[PDB]
Amino acid sequence: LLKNAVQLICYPDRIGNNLTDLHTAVEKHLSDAIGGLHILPFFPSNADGGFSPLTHKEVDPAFGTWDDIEAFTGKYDLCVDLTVNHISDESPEFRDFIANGFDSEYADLFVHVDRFGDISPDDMAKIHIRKEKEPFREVTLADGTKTRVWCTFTEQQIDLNYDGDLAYRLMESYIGFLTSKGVNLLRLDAFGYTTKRIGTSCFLVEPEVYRILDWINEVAFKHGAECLPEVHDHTSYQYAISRRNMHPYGFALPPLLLYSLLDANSVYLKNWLRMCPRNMVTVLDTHDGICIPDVEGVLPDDKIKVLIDNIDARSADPIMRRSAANIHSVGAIYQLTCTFYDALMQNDDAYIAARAIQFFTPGIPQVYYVGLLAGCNDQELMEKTGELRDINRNYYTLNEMDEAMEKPVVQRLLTLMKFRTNYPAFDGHFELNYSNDSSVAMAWRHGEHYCHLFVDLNFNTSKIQYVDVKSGETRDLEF
Amino acid sequence: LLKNAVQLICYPDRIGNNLTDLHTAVEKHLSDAIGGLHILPFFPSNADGGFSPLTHKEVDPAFGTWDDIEAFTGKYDLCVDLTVNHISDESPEFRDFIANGFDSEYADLFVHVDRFGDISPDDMAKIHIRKEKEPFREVTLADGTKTRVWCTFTEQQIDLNYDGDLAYRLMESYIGFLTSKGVNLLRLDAFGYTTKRIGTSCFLVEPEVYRILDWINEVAFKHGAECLPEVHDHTSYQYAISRRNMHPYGFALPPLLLYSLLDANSVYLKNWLRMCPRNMVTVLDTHDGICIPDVEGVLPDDKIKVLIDNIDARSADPIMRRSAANIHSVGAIYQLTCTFYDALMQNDDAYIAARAIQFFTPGIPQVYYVGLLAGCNDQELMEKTGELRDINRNYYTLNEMDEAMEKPVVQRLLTLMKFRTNYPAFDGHFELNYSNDSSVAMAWRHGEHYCHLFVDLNFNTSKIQYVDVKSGETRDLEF
Amino acid sequence: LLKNAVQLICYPDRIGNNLTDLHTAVEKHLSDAIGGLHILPFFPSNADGGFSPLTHKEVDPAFGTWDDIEAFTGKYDLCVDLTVNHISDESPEFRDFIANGFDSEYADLFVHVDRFGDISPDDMAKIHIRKEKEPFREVTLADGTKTRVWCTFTEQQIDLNYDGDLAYRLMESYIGFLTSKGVNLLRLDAFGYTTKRIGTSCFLVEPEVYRILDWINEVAFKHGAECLPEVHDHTSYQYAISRRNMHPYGFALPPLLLYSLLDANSVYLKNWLRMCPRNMVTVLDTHDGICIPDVEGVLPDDKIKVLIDNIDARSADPIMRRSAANIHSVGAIYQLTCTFYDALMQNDDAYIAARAIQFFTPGIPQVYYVGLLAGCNDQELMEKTGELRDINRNYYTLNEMDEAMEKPVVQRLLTLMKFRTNYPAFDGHFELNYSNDSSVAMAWRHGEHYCHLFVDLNFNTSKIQYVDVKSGETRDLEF
Ligand SMILES: OC[C@H]1O[C@H](O)[C@H](O)[C@@H](O)[C@@H]1O
Ligand SMILES: OC[C@H]1O[C@H](O)[C@H](O)[C@@H](O)[C@@H]1O
Ligand SMILES: OC[C@H]1O[C@H](O)[C@H](O)[C@@H](O)[C@@H]1O
Repeated sequence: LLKNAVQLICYPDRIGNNLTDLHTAVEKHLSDAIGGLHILPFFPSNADGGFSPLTHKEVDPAFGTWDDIEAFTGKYDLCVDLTVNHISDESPEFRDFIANGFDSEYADLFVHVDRFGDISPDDMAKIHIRKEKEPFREVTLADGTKTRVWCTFTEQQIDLNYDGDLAYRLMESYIGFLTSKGVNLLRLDAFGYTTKRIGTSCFLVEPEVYRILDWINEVAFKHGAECLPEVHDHTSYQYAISRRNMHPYGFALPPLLLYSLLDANSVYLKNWLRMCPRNMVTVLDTHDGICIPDVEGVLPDDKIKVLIDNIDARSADPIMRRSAANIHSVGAIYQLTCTFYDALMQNDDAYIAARAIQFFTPGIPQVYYVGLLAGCNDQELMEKTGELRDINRNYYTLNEMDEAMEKPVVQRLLTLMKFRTNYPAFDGHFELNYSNDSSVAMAWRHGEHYCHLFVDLNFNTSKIQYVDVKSGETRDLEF
Repeated sequence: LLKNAVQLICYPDRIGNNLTDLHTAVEKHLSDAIGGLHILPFFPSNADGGFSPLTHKEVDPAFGTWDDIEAFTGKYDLCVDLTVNHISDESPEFRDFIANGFDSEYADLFVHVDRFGDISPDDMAKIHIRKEKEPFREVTLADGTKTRVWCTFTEQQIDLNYDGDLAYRLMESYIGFLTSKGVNLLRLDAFGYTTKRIGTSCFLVEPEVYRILDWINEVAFKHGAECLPEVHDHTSYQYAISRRNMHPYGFALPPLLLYSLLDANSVYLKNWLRMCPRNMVTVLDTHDGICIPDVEGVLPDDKIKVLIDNIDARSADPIMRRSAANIHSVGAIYQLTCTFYDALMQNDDAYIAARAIQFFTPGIPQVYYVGLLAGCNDQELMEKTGELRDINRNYYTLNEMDEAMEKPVVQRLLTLMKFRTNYPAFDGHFELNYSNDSSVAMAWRHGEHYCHLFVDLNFNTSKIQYVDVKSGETRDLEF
Repeated sequence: LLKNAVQLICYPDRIGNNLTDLHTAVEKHLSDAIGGLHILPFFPSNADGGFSPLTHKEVDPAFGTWDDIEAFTGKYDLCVDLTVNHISDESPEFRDFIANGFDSEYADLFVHVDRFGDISPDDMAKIHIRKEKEPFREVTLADGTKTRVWCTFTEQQIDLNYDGDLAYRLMESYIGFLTSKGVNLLRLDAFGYTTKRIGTSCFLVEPEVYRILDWINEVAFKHGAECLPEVHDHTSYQYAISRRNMHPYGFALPPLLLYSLLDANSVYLKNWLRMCPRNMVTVLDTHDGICIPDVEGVLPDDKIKVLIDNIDARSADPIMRRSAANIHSVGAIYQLTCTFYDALMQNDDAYIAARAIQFFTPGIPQVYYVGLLAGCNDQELMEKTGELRDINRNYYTLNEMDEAMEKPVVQRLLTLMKFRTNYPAFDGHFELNYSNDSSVAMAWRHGEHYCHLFVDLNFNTSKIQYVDVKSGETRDLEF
């Protein structure tokens, strides 16, 4: 069972140089403000910012050791990535397949493209892939033979075969290892791609996807962990996840709030809050950029268009959906690339009000480390590395974090975070209040404990009242 | 706990002449096809087709007696209306208020408009009322005094005061009486208007509305009934109801299905099924006509406009929202007035596929008696009475129902109903299957029982495969 | 080679009672105004107004004999339908299949659906058929066996198998017989359906459709006939036909002209005229109603919507494309149902200007008999028969035709027809003239012969000047 407290999303090495510096900054600044951490992939990896792991059972020496990861458990919940879709081509299992071909004992762990026969143009066209190449990578075996394996992402990421047994055995092995290190929340990355079936989109193929998901959830349960399955697609999948006793993502909230604040409109936000899925992990910013498919239906299309044009006229290029020529179309944008503080135009009041609304939304709130420090678009890093998403992946030295922690806007955010992590009304029931169409009123009640948020979207004001239980007096949070 | 079986929606006197003839038709035709019945208001009433009851403790003698109603219980579940918002001005309670004024012991039962003081123009414009008159009725007391009471609907309907204690006692008295006659599901009419507060819309004012609803729900539970609170507004209210251990309505489905079949599009339909409110009572047609606010957000606005223009170009006038000049707007239409069979253009395959999708949707399916008999738009009835909704409130003699029962499409619908009412797979868990964007695939599993629906929206084909328990083998259902 | 003169489109029995009365009216009124005739199907038929022929080798006695048909040849070109897609289920060939099953010597003549195996939902959905049923009919053999044959249209129309040899042998027999009765122009009905291949749309499947089409063209030529292949789809198919020495239809013209006259716009008309296909047969009205797919690209979508809404707002219901819910969409309308005189609002000047533009368009112009007589929408017939297309299939007695011929608008149309049929400039080359955006100027030159049409679309004026070569002087045509 997880703590109902704010979580930090952070890299192993973007705050100081490593996991030790990370722990130093966390105890120095956040020890009363968070109850958990999502540490992004810290295993050996050769692509995609950690998500091409050679194994889930080892720490990259550049980051530290397993003792450095266990330095967090015992005081904080620990959320760690489980890359269910693929592993690195430098993993022992895949190098063995390169070395021994189909005589390898790990041969059935990978998807062999030629075992599907001819795939028709129609069936190629259905496949849900955001890259403009076929998801097939041709490799050279040790004996000079060439064979093709399924490859959704970059070529160093070779997809796992959930028609075989080896994939499930591999994942069960990772989970047992991760939970024995104190991981109690498993983020299931890109789970929607685990179902390959020609004739389908090969993405979230149901009911097959929920059987994979129930199996992982059951394995996690017997090992003391819960699951955070990650999908960027229609909101409905978030309810499917929730209804199967797993934690979905509140991916709808960031673009919904951005629109709500920017246009002084509370209509869609309140409708979403009244129906939002149970047991969410909520985010405003992530390590990825603001995802558009997650808010379809939650926000009318014309209002998503407003948000898209508003952001893209002011920040870096979005990430496009595949073969989508219409840059003003909802259906064409996958993610806007913009820090959340810059999406709100560095407006301190708007940003704190966004965080308050996040924190009064049902579910466990995650704060991304860049948003924690009110970071701006990192143009210089993006130009240094060539990775668009680095515009939202700032590095900070420990001194730079000390300095950022002194900003008025960050001190207001710390006060909120402490309140959300500690005040007991959040452990009770959510109760939305009536407001006009340009403001939001949100409350939590648990016995005598009670707190109330009012946000005016016109003027970006945030007011929290709460009951100090020893007396009956209502107090103001001062944030 | 209700039977997980098909229910019939019917008037007390539109199948034959009374409740005795209703029971005759039900035992002759439907005793293997339904497990429950929603008999529309049959009390003494002076407005709006039963929904202005003088009391809930009497049967209008024109319909029969309480024994005619208890003849249905014991074999059938019984869903009955509770008009929580208002009672008749000819009720014993309101006639005492006319006779004795504010010395009446029932003074707190009604809302006294002048006790609000002056209502600003702004605050009048907020009020959620679909009629273009102020919701205030001036009545003359016996002593010649004039005083005004709140009046949402027709003038013979006087709203109840949930700021007083009398309103809760009145409802609790009705519930006790209704449950002692075998009512085990209470449809809570127009409950959203029970919260009056100036400065608000006076409709679904939260959290007050859910306190009213939790209270009635508990009274019903300890008297052996569950609740079906009815709201025609945004889908989110259906989920709010659902998480409070009450049955919401599937009002989203009818216009969603109509669009899905007419435009051969399953995208929005499948997204809705994946996220559906829990424990809902599903409908296609009702006694009121296809309501549009209920599918907002569920379907994009341009597709709702498509549905609106398609039906309005060939059917009777819609019911508008209050001061809405744009007849081509979602925001301007309240209900389409059209029988469901005419909405699907009297296409037997399409109508049967729609019913099959309804029956495989999670929740209790209700079949409206006009839709049961595949009835068409009743132009003559609407012309005789002047009531638009009578275009969907056909009368049948007992002879005419016998005749309609023999239609091939009605016999096909009977087979569906028998299957949905009896086959045990629906008592297990729902399982959506992958399909393309012009067809739907839906399944139910409960142990060894299993049934699978495939509907192709292009050609309106319906196919159900299921496991024959007697043999074990998979069979095709002949409907 | 055909005469470059006006042709009449007519039924066998809609002018008087039969083919004898047809010849009477033609020799009485039209002997200097037309040089050819398209007589719509006059064979034994049991569906679709003649288009389900039991055989092409005999005349239905209700219409007359072959001598009544040969009474027209020798003075007029003779255009007759060849229903290449299907023959009647009461044909000797299909009745032999019912009696003898797959032992029938004609078994290979029809398409047997079960020889395709399972057809996926995707491959069913690709199929181009304008009806909301699967195009499969289950028939009972004489021995009680049930088997299914392909069926695009009504069930009495059984499609022919162009994967077999019998279909070509049958068609070659039909062409040989028709040409021996004097048919020198063969209308090839619905040829686009002759290619059935699962995985494709089963409509205009290239390159095979042109191979079927080259073959018919070659058989027709060696029997003394040319071909008029009939397809309603994108105009590009009209050019594909034209490049294969066949006559395409000018289906683009009717909706293009209507828009041009109704909105006083010549832009799209002139662009089409400058690039229009080469050997076409031009029409304004046909026996079917104004077909929309033929004008896509030729007219912008927004201007097609204008035409659709303008006509549908004041005449009978359109014929829809399959499962198309948006009644204001181009993609949803197949044909408007309105006589061409009513589509122009019975405006005599506008109508005569339309015919002059038709006649000055390159190609052989056909005049439909209802348009000949300036006929209005025949609602009484449509209500009597229940067929929508009958609003455009008026019956006239010989006397009613005598009266219609005396109407001033028809007398002007006669002068045009005589002029277009006889003046030699039409045997030369077309030359478009510069005009503003609300008028059209068209000329024909052949040596010393020259004629020029000016139409003002604002005021519906039409002027023709022509050279009397015997005298040299320019004269005005008084029509
Ligand atoms: O390749 C896997 C992808 O999905 C993961 O869940 C991460 O969120 C993303 O950063 C990564 O690119
Ligand atoms: O006036 C009350 C209204 O709400 C009721 O619940 C019924 O659905 C409707 O027929 C009635 O008119
Ligand atoms: O079924 C054949 C169809 O195409 C034919 O060519 C005719 O033009 C049309 O009237 C008929 O309905």
